[PDB]
Amino acid sequence: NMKAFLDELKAENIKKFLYNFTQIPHLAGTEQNFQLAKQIQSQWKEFGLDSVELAHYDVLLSYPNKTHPNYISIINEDGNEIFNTSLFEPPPPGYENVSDIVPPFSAFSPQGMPEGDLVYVNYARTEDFFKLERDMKINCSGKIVIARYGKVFRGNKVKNAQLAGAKGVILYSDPADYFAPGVKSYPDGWNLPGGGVQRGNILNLNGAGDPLTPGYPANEYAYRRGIAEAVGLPSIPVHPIGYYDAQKLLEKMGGSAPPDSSWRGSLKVPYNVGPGFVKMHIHSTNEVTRIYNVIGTLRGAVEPDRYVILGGHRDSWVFGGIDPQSGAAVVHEIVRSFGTLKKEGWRPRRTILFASWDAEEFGLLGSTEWAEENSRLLQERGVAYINADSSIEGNYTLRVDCTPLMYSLVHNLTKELKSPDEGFEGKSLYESWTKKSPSPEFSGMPRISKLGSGNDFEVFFQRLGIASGRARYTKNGYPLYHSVYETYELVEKFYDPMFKYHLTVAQVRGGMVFELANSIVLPFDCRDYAVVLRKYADKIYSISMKHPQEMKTYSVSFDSLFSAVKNFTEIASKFSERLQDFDNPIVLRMMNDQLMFLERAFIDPLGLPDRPFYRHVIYAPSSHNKYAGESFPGIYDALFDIESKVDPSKAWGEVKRQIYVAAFTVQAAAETLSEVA
Amino acid sequence: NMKAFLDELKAENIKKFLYNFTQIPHLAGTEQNFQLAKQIQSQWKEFGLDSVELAHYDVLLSYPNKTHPNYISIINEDGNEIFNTSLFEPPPPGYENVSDIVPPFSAFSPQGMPEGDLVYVNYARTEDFFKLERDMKINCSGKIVIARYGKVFRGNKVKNAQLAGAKGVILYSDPADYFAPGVKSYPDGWNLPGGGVQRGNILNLNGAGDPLTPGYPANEYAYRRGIAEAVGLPSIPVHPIGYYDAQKLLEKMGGSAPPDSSWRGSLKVPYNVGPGFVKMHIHSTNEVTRIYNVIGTLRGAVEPDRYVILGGHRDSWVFGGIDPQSGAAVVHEIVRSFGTLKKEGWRPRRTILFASWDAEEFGLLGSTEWAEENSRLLQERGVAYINADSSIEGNYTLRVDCTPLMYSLVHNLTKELKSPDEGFEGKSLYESWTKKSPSPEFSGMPRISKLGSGNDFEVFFQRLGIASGRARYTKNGYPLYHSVYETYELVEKFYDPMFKYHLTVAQVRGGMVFELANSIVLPFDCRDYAVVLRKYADKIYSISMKHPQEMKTYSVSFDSLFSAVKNFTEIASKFSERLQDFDNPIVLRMMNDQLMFLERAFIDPLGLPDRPFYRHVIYAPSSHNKYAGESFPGIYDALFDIESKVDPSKAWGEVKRQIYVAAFTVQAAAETLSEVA
Ligand SMILES: *[C@@H]1O[C@H](CO)[C@@H](O[C@@H]2O[C@H](CO)[C@@H](O[C@@H]3O[C@H](CO)[C@@H](O)[C@H](O)[C@@H]3O)[C@H](O)[C@H]2NC(C)=O)[C@H](O)[C@H]1NC(C)=O
Ligand SMILES: *[C@@H]1O[C@H](CO)[C@@H](O[C@@H]2O[C@H](CO)[C@@H](O[C@@H]3O[C@H](CO)[C@@H](O)[C@H](O)[C@@H]3O)[C@H](O)[C@H]2NC(C)=O)[C@H](O)[C@H]1NC(C)=O
Ligand SMILES: *[C@@H]1O[C@H](CO)[C@@H](O[C@@H]2O[C@H](CO)[C@@H](O)[C@H](O)[C@H]2NC(C)=O)[C@H](O)[C@H]1NC(C)=O
Ligand SMILES: *[C@@H]1O[C@H](CO)[C@@H](O[C@@H]2O[C@H](CO)[C@@H](O)[C@H](O)[C@H]2NC(C)=O)[C@H](O)[C@H]1NC(C)=O
Ligand SMILES: *[C@@H]1O[C@H](CO)[C@@H](O[C@@H]2O[C@H](CO)[C@@H](O)[C@H](O)[C@H]2NC(C)=O)[C@H](O)[C@H]1NC(C)=O
Ligand SMILES: *[C@@H]1O[C@H](CO)[C@@H](O[C@@H]2O[C@H](CO)[C@@H](O)[C@H](O)[C@H]2NC(C)=O)[C@H](O)[C@H]1NC(C)=O
Ligand SMILES: *[C@@H]1O[C@H](CO)[C@@H](O)[C@H](O)[C@H]1NC(C)=O
Ligand SMILES: *[C@@H]1O[C@H](CO)[C@@H](O)[C@H](O)[C@H]1NC(C)=O
Ligand SMILES: *[C@@H]1O[C@H](CO)[C@@H](O)[C@H](O)[C@H]1NC(C)=O
Ligand SMILES: *[C@@H]1O[C@H](CO)[C@@H](O)[C@H](O)[C@H]1NC(C)=O
Ligand SMILES: [Ca+2]
Ligand SMILES: [Ca+2]
Ligand SMILES: [Cl-]
Ligand SMILES: [Cl-]
Ligand SMILES: [Zn+2]
Ligand SMILES: [Zn+2]
Ligand SMILES: [Zn+2]
Ligand SMILES: [Zn+2]
Repeated sequence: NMKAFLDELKAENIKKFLYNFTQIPHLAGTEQNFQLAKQIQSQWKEFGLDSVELAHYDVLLSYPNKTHPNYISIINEDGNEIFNTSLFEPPPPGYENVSDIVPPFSAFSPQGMPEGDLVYVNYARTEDFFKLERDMKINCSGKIVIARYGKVFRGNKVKNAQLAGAKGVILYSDPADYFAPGVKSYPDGWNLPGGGVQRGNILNLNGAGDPLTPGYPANEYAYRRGIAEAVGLPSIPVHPIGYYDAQKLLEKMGGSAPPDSSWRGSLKVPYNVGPGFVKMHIHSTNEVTRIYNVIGTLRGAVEPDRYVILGGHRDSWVFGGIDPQSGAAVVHEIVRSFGTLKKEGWRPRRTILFASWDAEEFGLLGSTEWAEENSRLLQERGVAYINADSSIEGNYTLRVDCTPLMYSLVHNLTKELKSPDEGFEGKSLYESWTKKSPSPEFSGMPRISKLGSGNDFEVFFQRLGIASGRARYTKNGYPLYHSVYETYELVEKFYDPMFKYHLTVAQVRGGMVFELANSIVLPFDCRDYAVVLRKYADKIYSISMKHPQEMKTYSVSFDSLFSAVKNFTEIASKFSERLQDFDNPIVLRMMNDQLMFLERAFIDPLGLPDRPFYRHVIYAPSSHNKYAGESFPGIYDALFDIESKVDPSKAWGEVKRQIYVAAFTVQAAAETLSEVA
Repeated sequence: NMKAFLDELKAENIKKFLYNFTQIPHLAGTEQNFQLAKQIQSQWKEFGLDSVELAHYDVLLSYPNKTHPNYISIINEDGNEIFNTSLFEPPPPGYENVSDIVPPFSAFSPQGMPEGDLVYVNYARTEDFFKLERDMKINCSGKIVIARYGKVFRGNKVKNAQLAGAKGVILYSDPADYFAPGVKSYPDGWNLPGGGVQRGNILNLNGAGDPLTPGYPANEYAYRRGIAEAVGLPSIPVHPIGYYDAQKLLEKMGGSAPPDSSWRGSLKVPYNVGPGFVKMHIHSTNEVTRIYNVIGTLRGAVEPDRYVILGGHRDSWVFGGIDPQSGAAVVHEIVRSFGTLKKEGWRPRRTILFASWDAEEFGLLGSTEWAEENSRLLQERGVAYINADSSIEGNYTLRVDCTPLMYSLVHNLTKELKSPDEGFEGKSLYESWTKKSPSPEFSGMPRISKLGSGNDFEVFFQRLGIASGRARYTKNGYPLYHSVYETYELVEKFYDPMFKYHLTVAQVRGGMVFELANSIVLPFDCRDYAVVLRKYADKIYSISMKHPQEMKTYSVSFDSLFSAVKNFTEIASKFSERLQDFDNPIVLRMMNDQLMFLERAFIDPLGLPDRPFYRHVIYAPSSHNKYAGESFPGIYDALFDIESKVDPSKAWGEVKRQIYVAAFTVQAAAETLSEVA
């Protein structure tokens, strides 16, 4: 039983595994990450899994030239290089003989050497570009931003720079965003030093996976596009720097002043938007490189053709002390603990798949390619996907993002768990979590957020429509994210010395997987979807109601969507009444298939407009505001900035079309829960 | 049991129903076709079905103006109208007071009145246009074809006329194709009179359904495209005529002579290709019009969430004596006969749905819109679709088109059936059928053809991947197709006076539905798919091998596809070994779900290139040669006329890409039949 599974999970094992995974870099495509997969594969066999295989793919990765390094430069009238930005970050104490620490870089930047003049675009948001462009008539055709990391995914920032004429992008981490007041820089606290740099890719893949093989696995015989026709590649060069090097670049800045205090950071500098009072040197290659996923299987006893997936990435930028090895060490113990039960002759009712994804930091490629190869199995047999990236990004409370179908599983599960929090000894995890992080949407309940994008759950949820969730410990990003300073020491000393937060996360993830793989009726409550569908309908109605005149002229009705939502509510009601009153494997299967296929019902096979790989009509990143935008993304995007569009009847036509699509889809989902005949 | 079901089917009932359905026209969108649906709905209730509902949709139909009629004209230098083509066909004996016989027309032709000069393009094929264009340097920018009906679907002919610059299309039925030697015209034989005209739509929908709502059901709140953005509408006017009126138009024809005897018909005329030695008058409107499908349900006893569908259209051009009421009368008796068993307390193991589709003659709209609304139910619960259009187009033997998954069901089923043929009394239907129509592909077995397109099975098979078949009696089209002369009398006197062919077809369709709805293991044999996948791979390899040089230069390998096919063969083998050795409802369900989802595995969610609604990678009409082209249509189309392409490496790149897509898909389908964990 469940208590058995949980009591076998130990914090010391997690510590032991974390240390084991974090002593060298495990960058996607390198021999070191191959050896770590081989090790995971042995260990998962030893732990008891029925099978453990490597699944490999040949995907487009990106690396800096080991002999013509990347850097930015200040240049005078006569073309001399005054300031040079750092080539490496200062390694942390005791890691000076680290072999193969890849230097800071923006994965997938084209090579270039553009000269030109700075322009500070704040966070390089849509909002921020509407500030320069719309109000202050600033124009960047030929100019170079400079932008601070934060708020939005970094690929949107480069996309936004592209759209707006820019010819280079410089990315830096400002202390306002990544320097917690009152705590010391690493190694003496958990803050970002001035020499630290956030790595990361700057792709805009919109769920496509490997840029060369959209739709199909990058296997041994795959036909690859040319780099010219590739999906999501930037056209302008990009490089990240720490705040010491950004000081130098930003201090001599002139032109217009900042519009307000929200456009100024905490460096002792004017934060002058420019233009004028820079030369980039990049040099990174793209190359097809083999990646390795590890897939463990624990065959179910009664329903072996029904899959519950616990999955997380293994690849790191450098040591990945938090991101992802704090997740992977939790997955390792969970596997050990399941295999322990298995060894005592137990099996789960459904099959559990365990995955160690590769090349996640390069655009979710391991998970995506694997899903593309097995989409047929996943879509007819996939019960649920629990992600397992970073277990901690803080030590305050639990963060859960999941489909509404899993709200009660998560509420119930955490009432049976002991809080690890200071001043909540004896109290439950439900208790601490809901005291520390209450629901804004009412009432005496914890906040659970929407699943968005940008981790490995993406392909499962947003393309395939498999019910997904994630859980981790969070703050009230985290400063050392994607720098060399992200180490085991960072976690043992400053984040979780007992490893009690790690263990709590393991119990939430492990217990979710347990409940999903073992409970006789799937632990989904479709009435929860009904409740949020109403909220989301109200929300989107409100955004439209900021244009009352246009709604009258073009006859923009939301009646169909509210009608669909009401029907969903009634049918889901009648359906849960039936789920309680019934005995008989076939009736059981049928009702579970209905529960399982419900999330699937929200997938439109045509996808969203210009994003064929985002097929979920309810959730699914907005094309503009990515995780930051709203649900019913098709309607939200049709409405976004609609007052600016040239042909209003055409633009309002498309709002109506998206109302239709959403209403139809909600009604169709509902009807999967009607009696079957 | 089955013999019970079959013995209850009676020929007299079929006769009785056919007469009942054929006394007035039942054109899509008219009150008469509404009343016929209401009647079917009552009767299906009376017969015993658990439910029978109307499902309606508002779709784009097309009608001639009842007061400004359509016609073609010959015109002199001074603009006078010498020859006028007929306004109606001469009604058959006893039907002179037929109310609301719609006159001959080409459904969905735009209105126009173009003047210009004839050009005879034979059957207006791709092949035939390569004759004029490539060899004889004939050029039609501004000219009017004239073309004979035959060989290809009539919409391809108008598409081909469009592509080639033409400004009108005239369609006529030549006696060479529609006049069987030695038999008299209707009413004294079954031949086409000179006054008879083939109606039909000329859409190129490529599976889209309602031209205004591609992807989504045309329901009460649907957003409709503008006619300008509509899918598959022709741009040039089109009108059909009988051969008496075509004589007049073709006799004064000059310019170049016919290239051979395959370009000349059997009218006493030169068959001069033109140009020169005509004015069209059209006038038809398009309008959104309500259609009504009738859906009957016979709830299954053990697996009510698994659907077997028997479906056929009800709408006719005029009386529909063969097309479709000879099908629908068979469906009616089948339903009666199932409901009879039901009334004696029996139920099928799986649910059976019975459908009377509407607006099929207007581009498969009833079936398609219904499938678009219920795609989610169909794709997870759909076992099989048996079509039920025209039961007879001849009286020689059985024609069966079906997925390879149904070969053995059909072989087995016909060995248990009595042949209705002259000189085969006592012998089985398998016996007559295979003597009369042997397999070319070896050996002592009957020919079974590929399912193509152009009837209501299309959306189920080609878009949704639901295993489908059809069966009918055929000749060694049929002359009166889509004319007013297609009557009950045509069938009772000349085609099937006993109604013994009708009854044989009812037993084949009914017994297929019976076996599929009742057998404990689904009656699919996946090894049959393995066999034809090899044939299809060999075939497509051969077409490519006509370009050996280019295969060397661009490294065009079919290794991946043969490898995929071999794996399919091995896995399907191992899978049938398991299907025989096993006991336990859950294991039964699982193995059936594997069998059921196998056809589904051949669906690519991205569709074929520029045809998003044809998603089956194996079958599925070619973009060029439609039912006439080959399997692996994506590869076939990439290769078609490839020597003419401007950029050979780009064109050969796309052949390779389609090899990849096909190989991947075959491998992925196979793997659904591997052990599940
Ligand atoms: C939510 O569920 C209800 C069913 O409880 C759906 O109501 C349906 O609404 C349409 C009108 O929007 C009705 O259409 C009407 O059909 C009659 C013939 O039946 C026709 O003569 C009228 O002109 C009209 O077109 C439909 O029958 C009605 N069904 C009911 C009330 O039982 C509603 O559409 C559902 N919402 C969505 C978004 O699907
Ligand atoms: C049909 O099934 C067979 C399996 O029986 C598939 O064979 C597989 O073929 C590829 C090469 O095309 C092998 O890849 C190799 O992997 C090794 C590591 O395992 C690597 O070091 C090599 O460089 C190479 O990339 C694969 O392992 C092999 N599996 C076998 C023989 O067991 C074949 O691909 C299937 N056909 C299709 C179209 O899927
Ligand atoms: C992480 O732990 C594993 C195993 O617990 C270590 O791998 C083993 O190392 C010993 C000593 O070299 C060998 O006997 C085995 O060959 C290894 N087993 C494997 C690879 O599965 C591994 O070295 C540890 N890593 C670190 C850096 O401490
Ligand atoms: C979470 O727990 C609640 C309360 O225990 C469960 O809801 C009850 O479920 C039982 C068992 O089927 C019913 O008999 C009760 O009537 C339910 N009570 C309420 C308040 O609804 C709920 O099923 C659990 N959710 C899960 C496991 O998904
Ligand atoms: C086809 O058969 C049906 C019923 O067997 C006939 O419909 C019935 O006609 C009688 C006489 O008008 C009425 O009592 C009923 O109202 C009808 N029932 C219905 C519509 O379900 C129908 O008229 C026949 N059609 C023809 C042309 O013979
Ligand atoms: C069609 O009939 C053949 C021959 O009767 C069936 O094949 C046999 O099926 C039985 C029953 O499971 C097996 O024990 C035999 O070994 C099979 N014989 C052969 C020659 O394969 C076949 O299953 C039937 N096909 C259907 C109903 O789909
Ligand atoms: C920056 O790098 C270049 C290339 O090595 C060099 O010429 C230049 O002087 C450098 N600047 C400094 C301060 O070293
Ligand atoms: C861990 O816990 C203490 C308790 O408040 C807190 O002060 C400290 O900020 C936490 N560490 C991190 C990295 O957030
Ligand atoms: C053809 O129809 C037009 C329109 O009614 C008429 O003017 C013309 O003379 C007709 N030709 C004949 C032969 O009646
Ligand atoms: C029906 O049967 C006879 C037998 O050969 C044949 O001569 C006649 O052509 C058939 N009728 C039709 C319409 O094919
Ligand atoms: Ca791919
Ligand atoms: Ca439609
Ligand atoms: Cl996570
Ligand atoms: Cl048919
Ligand atoms: Zn991560
Ligand atoms: Zn990361
Ligand atoms: Zn028909
Ligand atoms: Zn027809």
